[PDB]
Amino acid sequence: KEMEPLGWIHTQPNESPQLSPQDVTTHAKIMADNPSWDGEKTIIITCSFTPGSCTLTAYKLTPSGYEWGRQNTDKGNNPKGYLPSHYERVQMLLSDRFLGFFMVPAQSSWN
Amino acid sequence: QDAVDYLTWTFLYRRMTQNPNYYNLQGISHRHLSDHLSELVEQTLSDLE
Amino acid sequence: EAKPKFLSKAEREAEALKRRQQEVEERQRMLEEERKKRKQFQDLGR
Repeated sequence: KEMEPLGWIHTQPNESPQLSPQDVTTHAKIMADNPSWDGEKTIIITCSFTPGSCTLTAYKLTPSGYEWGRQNTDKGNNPKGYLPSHYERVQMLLSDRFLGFFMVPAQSSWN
Repeated sequence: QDAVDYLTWTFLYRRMTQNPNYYNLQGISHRHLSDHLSELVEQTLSDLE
Repeated sequence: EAKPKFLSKAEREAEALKRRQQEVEERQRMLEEERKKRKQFQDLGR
């Protein structure tokens, strides 16, 4: 309750140079369903397992992408109306100066 | 009030401004310090009565 | 200020009630501001 939601972070089997239609539609659906998810502060962090490394990239959803995701219903890899103008890259960096923590379900596990 | 003034002399009162959490305190602010002193003195007086 | 005054329990609890009312008022105000910002984003994207 003292922190403001900032989005979600998810893994990727291999690096890609763009935000996927699946990720954008999921983000838009979550934002539409939940009012607390402001579209200007939330982001998507993609961790891609590149050869012997993890590459992290941050993406932000523009209003056009928000509308397209909230309206879309196709879960295929190449839905209609998805354009590179729907998302933009936001600056993200690491830090050794403070520590964050985790929160897992009570009765069960996560996976 | 004179009880609180009397407490303002004890070494305890000095440490309730540098190490408050030791004494169940939640802040070095004047409000917090006065409230804790009042609670402690009231509790002791009630028990004595 | 410097000298710590004594406060009765009734006064202390009244002050605590006033403080909690203040913070809930400020929470409602911030929620309304968030609603305004969300409307601005929605009608900018719309």
